[PDB]
Formats: sequence, structure tokens, C-alpha cells
Amino acid sequence: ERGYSFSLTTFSPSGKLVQIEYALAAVAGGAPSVGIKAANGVVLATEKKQKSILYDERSVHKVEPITKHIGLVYSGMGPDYRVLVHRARKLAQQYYLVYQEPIPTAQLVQRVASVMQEYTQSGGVRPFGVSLLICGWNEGRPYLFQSDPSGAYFAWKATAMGKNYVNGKTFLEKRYNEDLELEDAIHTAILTLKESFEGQMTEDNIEVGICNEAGFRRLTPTEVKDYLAAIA
Amino acid sequence: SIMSYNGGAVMAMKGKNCVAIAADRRFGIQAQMVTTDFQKIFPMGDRLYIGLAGLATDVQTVAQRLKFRLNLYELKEGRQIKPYTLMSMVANLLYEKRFGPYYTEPVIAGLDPKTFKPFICSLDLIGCPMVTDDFVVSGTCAEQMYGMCESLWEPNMDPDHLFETISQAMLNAVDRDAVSGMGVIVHIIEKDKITTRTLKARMD
Amino acid sequence: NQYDNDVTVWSPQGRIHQIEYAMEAVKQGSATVGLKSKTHAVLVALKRAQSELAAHQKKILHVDNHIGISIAGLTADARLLCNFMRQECLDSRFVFDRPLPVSRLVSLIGSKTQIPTQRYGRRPYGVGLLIAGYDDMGPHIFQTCPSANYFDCRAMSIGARSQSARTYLERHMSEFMECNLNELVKHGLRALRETLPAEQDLTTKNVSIGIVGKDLEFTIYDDDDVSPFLEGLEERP
Amino acid sequence: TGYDLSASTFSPDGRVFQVEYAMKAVENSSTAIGIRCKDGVVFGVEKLVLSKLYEEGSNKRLFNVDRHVGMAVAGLLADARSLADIAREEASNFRSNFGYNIPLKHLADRVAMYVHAYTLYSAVRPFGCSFMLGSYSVNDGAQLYMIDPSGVSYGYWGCAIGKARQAAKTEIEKLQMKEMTCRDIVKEVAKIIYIVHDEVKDKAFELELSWVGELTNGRHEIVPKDIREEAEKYAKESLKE
Amino acid sequence: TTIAGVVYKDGIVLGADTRATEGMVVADKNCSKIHFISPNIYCCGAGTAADTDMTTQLISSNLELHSLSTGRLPRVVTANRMLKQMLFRYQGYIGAALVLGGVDVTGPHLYSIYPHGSTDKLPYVTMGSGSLAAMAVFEDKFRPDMEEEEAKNLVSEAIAAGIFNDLGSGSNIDLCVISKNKLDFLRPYTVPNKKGTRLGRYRCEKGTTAVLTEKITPLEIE
Amino acid sequence: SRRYDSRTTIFSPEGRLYQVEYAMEAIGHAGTCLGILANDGVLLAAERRNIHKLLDEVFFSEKIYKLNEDMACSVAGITSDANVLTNELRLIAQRYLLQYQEPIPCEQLVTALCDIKQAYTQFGGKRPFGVSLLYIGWDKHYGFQLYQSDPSGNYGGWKATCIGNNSAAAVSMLKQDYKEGEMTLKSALALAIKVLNKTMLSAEKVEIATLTRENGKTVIRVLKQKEVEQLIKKHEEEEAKAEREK
Amino acid sequence: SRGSSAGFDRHITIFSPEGRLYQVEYAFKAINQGGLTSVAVRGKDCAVIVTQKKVPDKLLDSSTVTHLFKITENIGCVMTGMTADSRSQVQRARYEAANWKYKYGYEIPVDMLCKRIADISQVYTQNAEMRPLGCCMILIGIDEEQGPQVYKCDPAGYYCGFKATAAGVKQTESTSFLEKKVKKKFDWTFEQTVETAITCLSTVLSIDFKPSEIEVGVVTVENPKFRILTEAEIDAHLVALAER
Amino acid sequence: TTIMAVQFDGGVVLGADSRTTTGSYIANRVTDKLTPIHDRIFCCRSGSAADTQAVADAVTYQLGFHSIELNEPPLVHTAASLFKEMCYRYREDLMAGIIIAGWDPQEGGQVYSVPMGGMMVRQSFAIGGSGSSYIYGYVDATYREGMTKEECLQFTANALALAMERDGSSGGVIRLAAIAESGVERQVLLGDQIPKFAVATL
Repeated sequence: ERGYSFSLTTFSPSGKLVQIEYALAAVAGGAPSVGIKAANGVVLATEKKQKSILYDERSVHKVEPITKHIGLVYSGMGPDYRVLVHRARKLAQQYYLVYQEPIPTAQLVQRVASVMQEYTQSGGVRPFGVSLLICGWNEGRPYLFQSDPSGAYFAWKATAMGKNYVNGKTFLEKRYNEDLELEDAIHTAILTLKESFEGQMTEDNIEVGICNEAGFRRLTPTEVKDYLAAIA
Repeated sequence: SIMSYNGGAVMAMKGKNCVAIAADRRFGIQAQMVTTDFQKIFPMGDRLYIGLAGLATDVQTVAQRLKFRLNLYELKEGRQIKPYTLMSMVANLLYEKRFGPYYTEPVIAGLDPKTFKPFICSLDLIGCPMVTDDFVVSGTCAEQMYGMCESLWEPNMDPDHLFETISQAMLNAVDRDAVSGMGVIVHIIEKDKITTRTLKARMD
Repeated sequence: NQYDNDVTVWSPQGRIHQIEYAMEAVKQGSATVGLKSKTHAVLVALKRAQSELAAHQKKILHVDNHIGISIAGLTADARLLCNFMRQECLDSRFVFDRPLPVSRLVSLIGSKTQIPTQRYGRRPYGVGLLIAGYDDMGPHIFQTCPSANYFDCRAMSIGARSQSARTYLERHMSEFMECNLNELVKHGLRALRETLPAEQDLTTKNVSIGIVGKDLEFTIYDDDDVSPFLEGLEERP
Repeated sequence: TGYDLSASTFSPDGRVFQVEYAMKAVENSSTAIGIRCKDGVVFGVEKLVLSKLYEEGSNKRLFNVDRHVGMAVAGLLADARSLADIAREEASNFRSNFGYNIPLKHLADRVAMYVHAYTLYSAVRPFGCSFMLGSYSVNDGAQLYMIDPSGVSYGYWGCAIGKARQAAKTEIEKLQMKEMTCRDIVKEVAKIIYIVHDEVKDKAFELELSWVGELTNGRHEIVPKDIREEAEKYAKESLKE
Repeated sequence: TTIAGVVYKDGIVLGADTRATEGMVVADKNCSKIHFISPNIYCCGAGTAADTDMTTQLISSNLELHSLSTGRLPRVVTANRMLKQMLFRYQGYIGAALVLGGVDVTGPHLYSIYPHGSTDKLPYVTMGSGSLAAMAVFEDKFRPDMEEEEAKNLVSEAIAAGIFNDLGSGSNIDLCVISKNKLDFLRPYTVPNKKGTRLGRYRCEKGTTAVLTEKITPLEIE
Repeated sequence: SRRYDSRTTIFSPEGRLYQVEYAMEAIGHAGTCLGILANDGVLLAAERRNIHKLLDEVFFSEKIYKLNEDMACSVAGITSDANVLTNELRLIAQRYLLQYQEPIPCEQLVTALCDIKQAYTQFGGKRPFGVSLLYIGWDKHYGFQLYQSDPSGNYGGWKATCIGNNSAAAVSMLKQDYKEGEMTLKSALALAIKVLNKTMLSAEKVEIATLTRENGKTVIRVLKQKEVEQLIKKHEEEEAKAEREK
Repeated sequence: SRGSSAGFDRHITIFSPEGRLYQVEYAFKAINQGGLTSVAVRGKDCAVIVTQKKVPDKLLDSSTVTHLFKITENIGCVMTGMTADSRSQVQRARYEAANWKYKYGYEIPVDMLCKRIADISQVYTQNAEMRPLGCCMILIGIDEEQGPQVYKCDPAGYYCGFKATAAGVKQTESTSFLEKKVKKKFDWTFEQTVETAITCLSTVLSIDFKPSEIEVGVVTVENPKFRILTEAEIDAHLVALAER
Repeated sequence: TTIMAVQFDGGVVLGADSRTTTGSYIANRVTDKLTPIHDRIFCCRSGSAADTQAVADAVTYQLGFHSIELNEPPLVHTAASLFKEMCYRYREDLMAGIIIAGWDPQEGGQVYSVPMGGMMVRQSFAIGGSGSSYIYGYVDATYREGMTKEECLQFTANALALAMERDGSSGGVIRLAAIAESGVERQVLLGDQIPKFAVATL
């Protein structure tokens, strides 16, 4: 077969693209994720609860590096996220090949959001069922972006996604402060996750990445263990 | 030989906190002069210029396509391009025609949009970039320009001294080349201003 | 119903209704009979006139010196298939300098007409064919169907009311092999007449004949050229 | 209820109803049986004759797909001929690329994957035929495979496809085919085909026999006429008593 | 151009001269010919400079994607395979001759890659117009499992042979030392040549050049 | 497959294109954008909907996009569709400049984009773009210009117009407040502030861009928070005096 | 809502009002149609896959009826669900691994092969014109760095590494049994891992296996090549299990 | 280059010199021209290094995939057929003379020549490369049926040594590989291990 040529996302009489709203419902049912932009870096945190202890929790990561200076996390459907991660890495490399410079975070976000938009209008496909938090560092500045299934993107100082993200956003509003440093941001992000977390959090229950001048990196379970011991 | 068809010469030179870019003015076909005001240096930013020597049609085509790409880049990114990024963009453009190449060898000269640090570079016709700290040259009279620049260039020149150095280099180099000359235009790029001058030059 | 609009939809009974509807297309057409002896293959086609002032629609076509066909069903599909068959025979003569054997032509028709029965948006060919041919194995009568199945027949009849012709052919087939050409054509004509209603009768206007044989290239007889074959025919019961 | 119109749609129970409907098409066909013995493979088919107008041998359901590989079919005959063309192309291409006779297991896998490709899309419909492939070689022995509309391929010692597959299987299970020759197996195949044939519903039928084994030097061919006459005499004698 | 590489006890040493010419005129006195591929893999390039630059950039980006997806350090064999298959695809029309060297999970590896897509795995390699002189140095002096300093001196002597005996090679000597526990990009490692002192002063004083027209465009600053 | 096809590009029994009407319904709820043409410039004023306290500002503006040296636009409707269309607009402008070595006249840019939109309404089986655009520009043929386009591919030039939420009330206000041929940039900004106040203001909730000519060059400028705050305060005291007088 | 539906969301892979993909769930249900169950257990220096073997007809050639496949000399897999879907997926995995070796010069890691197959599946879940495959793949192999590796991919495009896992009808009970076993301890020897896998299958089915009712495939750090056990070895394991 | 392969009862012996030249410059003096295509199937390459490397890699991939699919050890004839198809299809673009030698359970040890142009022939023994011209006579005089593996190794070593002495494009070390049911045994003759024949004096 060849793919269907007609769009599966169309306007409703009320003016809504209901498939986009349904993909957003899928996103809202995902595992909670949090991003905080500090003065000197960005922290991405996400709940990483496995169904059972049989799962090798250290085999699949939710916090992924796109480039030395760009990482991302998601809420929603994992396989869709893998697709978008692969596309984002390809786009960043293409930018680097043309301009011989690491792609700016905003440019990467715009290109990925363009792909996501394409999946709301092309024939015979559904939208991606994920929302992305993209963190980056360039021009001596940290960047935190969110990109939605519709292909719309926003710049955030702090935000929460996934299950219970409205309470998370209220909590971040109360706690967030532009002047706080990166370690305080990590503490605040873990606290935000704790609000909507079921059971005890361990270094194997959550995943954390940080972006700063040195670059983006996923934190190790030992570092997360130290931060959790401090949080208690 | 294809790049000697129209003649021409461009040169760029680095000063202390300034750059200079100069070019001959002749547009001719082989031995015949057609005009004496042909543009070979094109602005690419407030403090960033590209000079193009070689085949005149390719000079014009490359300048126009580069402006196309640069305009789109600056709209999409919302910022002025840095000299090194422009060099990479030009290299990509030229290499795209690796087996059908444009017959021009650009030089770039500018200041960093945020730091105002001097930058110069040159590219061969298929886009190999060469960044230098003193001077670059392109065109039919490259050997003459190399002699003049190797002899006259000094580090950390102030704008007036840079002007005199690049002017003397260009004038004396083109005076020994039959198909380059008919005037010289010089742009001195500084933090606060761009000074454009045309020199008193032999018209034979 | 929901199973009877596309060729790619199996019904819960294991049938494909669109193919059966194309079969109906064939069953609507005017009767045609094919039969053979040890040396000859004969097609006799009853031609219809849409109006008393219109010529009767041609039912027998040339394919190659050794192959002719009689069509029943949609005539445009018949022309498509006839053109394909003609091209196949031309290709055989061009490449191998020999006539295309009849059975291989029928196999090619089968593949061609089976392809659309499995693809979305395509339809079956709405024509049945009787193919009379002569090759190194002797004379041949083949029947091809919209279902893309084909049959090798001692004799066959297709089209409206062709069951009567098939009854006659079943009754008399024992005699076909040892028949001379004239007796063979007369048997074909009697079989075809069995399809006619009482009011109608075989004439030189509504009958066409096609004959192929060892020393006889496929020849189509129409109008007065049919009178010699009709002359010896008795009166129907 | 709307779930059974396209092969690209799972029912809420995880079934693909279009494939099951194609299998029903197979089930409404006259039976064919293959039997693997020590020396080779024998195929028998109960070709129903739908009118005396047809020449003997019309609508054959046994095909040569390669010198060493025979194929017996049940279901939509046109689909079966299409699959036979596919199998022939696969064997010819394999010989062209690798320079030797395609192993039967590999050919069966390739054709089964071709069949499977038609079970995934709304653009096409599943094939409406099941078929057996039989081969015999010195290096590989005797091999008998069966493929169904879903694309499932399995090797067998005895296989029956068609409307009387279960009764034919019950009869086949009574033979110790692993220590028999093709010469006795042809008689047993004729007997089974005659047993399972429904004399009232199905009217008349021709017995189609083919085989491939040591006695044919690895070439698949129709059973010689005298052998078939003996086998049919034995089958009728077994029926009458 | 002279580029060379050797395998020593614990890693690789790559070396290059820093001259780039157009015809018989020096264009670049400080050309960098040792190209980053990955943190553990480097590539010296001779032949057509644009071809070398573009090919190594492309393979570096592809290897970066591969390493991001696998989450493992890239292997030198992967770089060699990608390079050679691309070059063979272009049937020698990409004029890139390369010395690829790295340390991966399976130890140190050194390849020479030729424009038509042929490769050789060897303990020492030379390429460029000065390749024969450097190879003479290696054949005379190379020993297996040299210590790091011996390998550095050997590669430096080879590049120096190329510099002083081939008109296409000159200027500085750049080295790249790769081991499992470090990477030392030494640019320049040695400066055997230097421009002589300028005896006279030819300083063009202000007003020496006659000017027909002048235009000063003030630029607005932030 | 016929069963699942939405049939986006077909007529309805009354001669209507339902997808286009639904896209216009979508635009009706988007953020308000208004354009006003004056003798010495043209302005766009857009209501910001991204007003959450934790949002960061990194860009030139939220809803106003520069298209080329002489042209900018504002978009109401689906944001990602708008990004697609703004990229296409920039490409069209640059293609024209490459071919002719002059800036594209504004109406030619608008027509080129509306052709794409109309194509999406006539064939291909895709949903239309759910975007309406206001364009402001300057060229040498007609001077300062303000255009509007909608998902159907229709477009028109205006002296003042409004798209998005409460566009009808804003249009009524402009009809009763715009002085044809007697508008300056200053009075135009005052009118924009008044109209946005009615169809809704505070500085952080609106972005305003002006397009003017200075020394034979086009200047496109987004008013900073200081200027917008001053405009809002000027409107507030004007309204206070008007109320007191009565 | 709960189990709500709009438009065609039950027939093609478009989101339901809840954000679900019903066709993917139906493919998961199709996995159980085969009626079989497989288990995989990761030891200290070995990985083992056991699976039910059913041959209801004595006319079937039992050698040809298997769910264990070599993907590469060092990578083996057990497939669960619709047989033809499984065979197509095995063909694709073999192609991916051979292409990987051809392009990169080293053998594909198990995790990377599983990721590639899962990406193909994900594509099936976003394009409406084809259905997802109704099968689940469990791969085992020895990675030179990580040691033994057990990975699973499913029709949703979701994959993961596991200490132990199961697929098929008795997946949930198998996972409960294995969860208890791994909680008590995980550092198993080769014999211990094989016996744990066999006991999981026997307990969930409640059968005591004859050698011919199950299939076993193993990779070990000593012999990383994927090996399918013979009825002799299986009977040795079954007797060593019964005696204890 | 000089490459050679010889069949013996139960296996094959392959041999090659180790010289790779560009013009008169020896780019590689320890080249390995015996390439494993599969467990018990080797190819000796002569001609353009890039072409033979690419073709051998492609054949290795195809044959490994084929062997996995069939679940059986590949036939030497199958590898030779794959090589032949590639060399014939691209004979206008390739410069590659191949010798495919191996062992399989069906036909024992086999040697096939696939010379430039893409024909394929089985032979009791095969020689190739630029240097083979200088040893035709020698091999024709020295070969005999029923040679054991040891005798075949000595025969190949002698033939390659003579070719290397005369052919400017051959030299270095001699790489030998014996392939049988038990496996592949590789060895390198260098320096004084290479057979010597005195240069006539006076």
C-alpha cells in the first residue's frame, strides 16, 4: 500500500482541531515532567516509575541529549518521543553541517515544532502524542522551551507537563524565583515532582538532566541520590 | 583562464580593531574594458563585507544567492550573522556546485557583531575556507598582492595606517597586471563607522 | 450491503460480491457458442441490434491468424482485452518468429484479469471470452471469465440463455470430433438457436461465424457469407 | 460490525476478519492432500468437474513451480495461479542470483512472506487460496510445506487442504508414511481422495496425481497414466468393499 | 602536504605540516590538517582541501548521530567503513586522502584511506606530496610499542623530513596524541621555520596615498 | 481509502466550503489583531494571549513577524499554521528579490501567499490553514499599505481593520473613529489603544509595531513597554477628562 | 471519559477522546491469539529464553514448528503472537542486523536492534493505511560491556531491557512469579537461570514438561553464540528440576 | 600481485604476496590479500584495491545474510556465484580478478576463478595477478594430482616465491591459509622462510 493522501486532522464546526486536543489529552495522561530555568542553567526532571522491578530501569532514558548543549524530555507517548528525538538530532546535525556552529536552542525548537505541525496536516497520519521540554545553553544564556503536539512552542522560565501539571505549575509559581542558582533549581524541580509522586522517590525512580556552560548532561544515580538525601 | 576572462582583484587586511577590504574597479571582457565602476565588494552586514573576484557573471550570481540565504538566515534567527558563520554559509554554497563550480574566490572581512573583533578569510572556488590573521587576496594579480602585503603588512595597525598599507598594496599590485585596475575602492570597517574611499589610480 | 462494493472486501461467506456482479455483466450479454472437431474450431455468435435501424453489434474479433475470440459483456472491456491479446501475439511473432500457443495466451489473460480483482479501487473486467485457436496441439476452445478463471472446453456457450445451448452441446458433443466443418458449424448453429426465443429465428443478419483450422487462418463470416452455412439448417422444434 | 472490512483493522478481540474470510473461501474448495514418505512427496487433488463440456485436465490444481518443486492448491483458482507465478519467479530469481536450486524451505518462506504482505493493508485483500509445496532432493530429502492465506508456513508429513481436510487428515494419520515408498503412497492417496469425496453433493470428479522423489530423480511430474489407473482401481476396490 | 601517523604502545600519534598552496604559491602558512571526527578519533587530510574538509565534517556528524543513538564511544572501524564506502561511491572524484586514527574499546587503530575508497590498516602511515620522505623516516626508525615521547619525536621527525624535502609541505608541525585516557591536540608542536627579520621600514605615512572621493558612514552602536 | 476520507475540498449543497468556514470560526476566537493606516506610517496592535507569569521572553515579539526589509505581518488563528505561512512569505519575498533585485511590492506578496491558501481549498484533500493575516508594508508603487487575508485565500486592502476576537466590535469602532486621509501615526496609536481597550488593557497584554519611512528607508519597530505604558496612561487621562466634561 | 469513542478511532490509529490508540490495544490482544507463552530470564553470565511448544497434529513436522530464531550468530529471539507477523518481523530484524554490520563494521548490539524494530513498529502506529503487527519480540544476546541482555519490543513501538520478562497468554502470572524470584535474589548461574525460566513456565501453565513440550535457547558469556537446546539437554534440566 | 589457490582432498590452500603499489611506489608492503568471506570461504583479490575491497565486502554481507536465512553453511559455489554476478554486472567499472576458495560439506574443497570480465570457472588450481604470468610454466610442470595439504602448502609457497622474485609488482611476505573441515589455519612466510632459488652467476 501507499499512505492515505487526505488529512486525518480536520476542523470541527466549532473551529477546533479535535485530533490535536485528543493528542493533548494523551500528553496530559503522561508521566509528570518539570523544567526550571535558573540563572546559570536549566534543569529537566521527570518521573521514571517502572511497572515492576523486572524492568532494567537503566536501559531506556527519558531525558535525552540532542547536542552537547541541548537536551530534552517529554510527557506522553514514548515511541513518538523516540521519533522526535531522532528527528531533532538529525536537524541539529544538518544545521551544524551548514553553519559549522552548534544550533541555537530556539532554532532547534522551531525546526522540531515544524515537524510536529507537519504531522497535523499531512495525509494519513495522526499528530504526535507528546509534549517536549527542550533545554539549551547558548550565547552565555540558558533556554527552556515547550513544544506541543500542534507544533506550537513557548519559552518558559519554569513549567510542568504530564499528569497533575496544573498543580505543578501553581507550585512552581509559588516557589520559582529568577535569581536562584542551578542547585536550588534542581531542589525545586525534585520538590515539584514530589508533589505528584506516588510512593517514595529514589535515584532510580526519576531522571534528571542539567544544561549549563559546560553542556547538557544526564545526572547520574549517585548525584540524584545526593540531591534526594539533601531534599529530605 | 576562465577566471582571467574578466580580470579583477580583491584584498582584505586586518588592523588593530578594524579591517580593510579593497577591490579594483575594471569590468572588461578579455582585453577590452567595458566599465570602470563594477562592484566587487558587497555589504553583508553593518560591519561585514564580502569581496568577489573572478568571472563577473559568477560574481553577481554568488553575491545575489548569498544575499538570499543571509536575508533568510537573519529573519529566521533574528540576529546579525557572525563573520565565521557567513564564511561557513559561503563555503556550503560554493561546495554545492562542487562539480559545476562558480568561478569566483571570495574574501570576507568584518567585525564580530557583538565583540567587534576583526575577521578576514578567503575561499577557493569550491569553498575551502582559510582564516588568516594578517591579510588575504584573490584575483588575477594574486602574486603581486602577496608580494606587496608580505612586505608592507604589520600587526596592530590603526585605521589610517591600515588604509595606507592596503591602498599602496593594491595600487602597486594592480599596476603590474594588465587586466586589473582602472581604479581601486577601499572600505575601512571600524566599530563606529565605515569609511569608503576611491583612490587616484592609473587608468591604462 | 457493506461487502458488495469493493473487490478487496471478502464477505463473511468467503465470496467477493463485485466479481459475482461482473459475472452478471457477462450473463447479460448475447449468446455465443464455441465448439471444435479434430481439425477445426468454430465460434458462432448471435448478434443483437439495439434498434431495427442499427447494425448488429460485432461479437467475433480477430486476434491472430490462428486465434479469434467471441465476446460477451461490456464491449469496451472486450476491446481492451482484445488489444492486449493482439499485442501478446505480435510480441510472440516478433521475438520467437512463431505463433503464440493458445494456452499460453489464455494464461496471460488470466494473470492480467486477476490483478485488478485484488487491488483497491480497481474493478474486474466485465467480459467473458470464448477463444477459438489452432496450434501444434490442434484446435482449442477456451472460456475466460471476469473472475480471471479460464476453462479448456470441448464446447461452451456463454451469454443470456446460454444454458439451453449448453444442454444441446452436452447432448451432442460425442459427434463433434468426427464432424466435417459443415456439420460442425451446423451443430454450433443449432446450439445457438436453442438460446433464441420462439419468435426470434437465426438469419443472415444476427448470426456471425468464425472458423480456424490446420490449413485455414481464422476467418469471420458475416451477412451473405453466412448463407452457405445456414442453407442446410432444418426447422427448429 | 464494521471491524471486518479491511485487513488493516484489528477487531476489538485482536482478530483480522478479512483473513478469516479468505480462509473460509479456502475451506469451501475441493480437497487436496500431500503426503511425505521416505522416498519423496505425493500430491493428490479431487478436481471437481462442473460440466462434461470441459476438456479433461481443465483447471488443473497441481502446478510445476520448479523442476524440483510441485505445488497443489485449494481455493480461488485465479489467486492460486497468481501465487504459482510468484513462486516460479522466486525460484528463477534464486537460481539467477545464487546459482543453484532454491531449497524448498526457503521458497516456502519467501512465498509465505509474499502472502503475508497482503494481510496488512486496506489497499489489497488477502489471497483466497491455500497451497502445498513438495520437493525431493538428495541433500535435503523429501520436504512438504503448506501455506495458508494468513501467510503461515509449516512443514508436514501429511497435509490436507480444502473442505474435507479434517476427514482426510484422519485418514492420513492411519498411514505410517515415514517407512513407505512413493509407489504405495500413490495408491493410499487415491484411496483417501476417494473416501473423503462426497458422492452426492460433489457429483463427478477427476483424480489429479503428481509426485517428486527418488523414482523421479528429484523432478516433480504428473503420475504416469498406468500408475494412476492402478491407483484408481485400488481406491475404487477399497471403497466398494 | 605531509601527514603521518603511528601506533605506539598506548595509542596513536598523528602529525601534519601546516602549509597550504595554490599552484606554486603559499596561500596559508597555518593550515590545520588534523580534523576532529569524535573525541577519541581524529583524521589528517591531504589531497583536495575542500574535499577533505567536507568529507571529514560529514563523517564526523554521522558518527555523532551514531554515538548519540548507541550511547557508546564510536569505533574507528565505523569511521573507516563510512569514509571508504562514501569515497568508493564517488569513484575517486572526492580527492580526499586520509590518515584516520583513534582509540576505541578494542585499542588503538590507524588506517590510511585513499581517494578511490581503498583502505589499509597499518602501524604507521604517511600521505601527501611529502609522504615518501616521512615514510623513509618511519622505515628507518619505527619500532613497535614505542613510548609516547618516542612516538611523538618519530612523527615529528617524519613531518620535518616532509617539510624540508617537499616543496608542497612547510611551516609548522602539528601533532595529535590519542590514548584511552587523554587527547593532546598540540598545535603547533614545533615551529622549525620562521620569517626573517625585516631589515628596512616601508611604513606608508598618512597622506602618502592620493584619494579621489571619500565617504564616512557613521554606524549606530548598541 | 474512501471510508475514512474527510473530503475537505468539496462543495456543500448550498455552495459552501465547510472546512474554510470552520477555519474562520477558529480564527474568530484567536487573539485580537488590528491594523491602522496613517499618512506617515502604518501600525499593527495585537493582544497577547501568552500571558502566564512563568513565560519567558526571548524573541522580537509574540505575534508580529518581519517578512522583509519593508513588510511585517500579524497572525490570528492556529499558531503552527502561522509559522508555516510566515516562512513561506519570507521565502516568496526573497525569491522576488533574487529575480528582480528590488523588494517585492506588498500586494504581490499577499497574492502569492493567498494562492497557496486557495490551492489548499481546491485540491489535495488536506485541511486548510486556520490562519488570518494582517500585513503592513511600504513600497514605491502605493506607499504605506495594510492588507488582510483569510483561510479561503481571499484578501483585501484596508485603511483600518481587525481580525480575531471581537473583530466586529473593533471594526464598528474603526468605522466611527477613523478619519480617512487625516490620520497620523500618533492619532492612529491613540485610536488603536482605544479600540483594544474596548474589545477586551495593560502594557504587558498588547504588542504594538509601527512601520515608518526615515531617510528613504523603512523602519519597523516594536514599541517597548515604556512607550505602551505611556500610551495607555494618555488614553486613561483622555477618558478621565471626557468623563468629567460630561 | 472512560472508553469513549469519536469518529473512526476504533478502526484506525487516530486518538480517541481519551488520547488512546485503540488499534494498538487490539494488536496487543492479538498477541494472545496464538495461545502460547514464552519467558526470558537474565542470569549473571547467561540469558535464557524458554517457550511453549505445541504440535497438536502428529502430521506436523515438529522441527519446522518453532518460535526461536537466530537473528545473528550472537543474537537470538523468541516471538509471541501471530505467526506470520512474527516471521516478517524476524526477517526484518535479520536484515537490520546484517545491514548494521555492513555499514558500521561491528555487530549490532541487542539494545540497538530492539530500538530499530520498535521504531518500525511505532511507524505502524502513526500511519493509518496499515495495521500494527500482532506479535511481540524478545531478544537475547551478550554485549561485551553490559554482559547478558534481554530486551523486549511490542506492537506499540515500546521497548525495554529486562532482568526477566514474559510474553503471551500467561504474561501477568509469569511476571508475578519472576518478580518474586528476582526480589528474593537475582545473581543466578546458568543452571539456575534455566531452571527459573522452566519453573516459571511450568507454574503458570501448571504442567510438568516433557522435553518435547518446550523450546530453550541460551547465550552465555563463555559461548556468546545463540544456541537452541536439544531434547536431551532439556530432559536433563527437567530431571534436575524434578529431583529437587 | 600474485594470488594462488590449490585444491587438495578435504580442503584448499590459498596464498598471496603482500605488495600493494601505486606506480612504482610500494604503498603497503604487508597487505593481506586473503579475505575471509565466511567461516570456511576465502577470496584472494587482485587488481584495484578499492574495487576488490568493495566487492568482497558486499559479497560478505550478502552471503552472511543468505546463510542466516537458510540456517546452513554457505556453498563455496554460492560465494563464487555472488562474486561472479557482481563482477559481470559491473565489468565496465570494476578491475578485479578474484579467486574464491573454500570448503563446504557438499563438495569438499573447491577453487573458482572469477577473472576480469566476470566469467566463473572451477579449477584444480588457480593463479592470478600480474605475477602469475611468470609461473604458469612452473605450475604446469609441478602440479600433480593427489597432493597432500603439506605438499600443496609447499607448492604454493614455491610458486609465489618465484613470482615475487620476477614480478616488480609482487613481493613482501607470503600469506598462506589452509581451509579444511576442521577450520582455517593461517601463516606468514617472511625473510628466510620464503623459498629461495639462487641467481645464476658468471
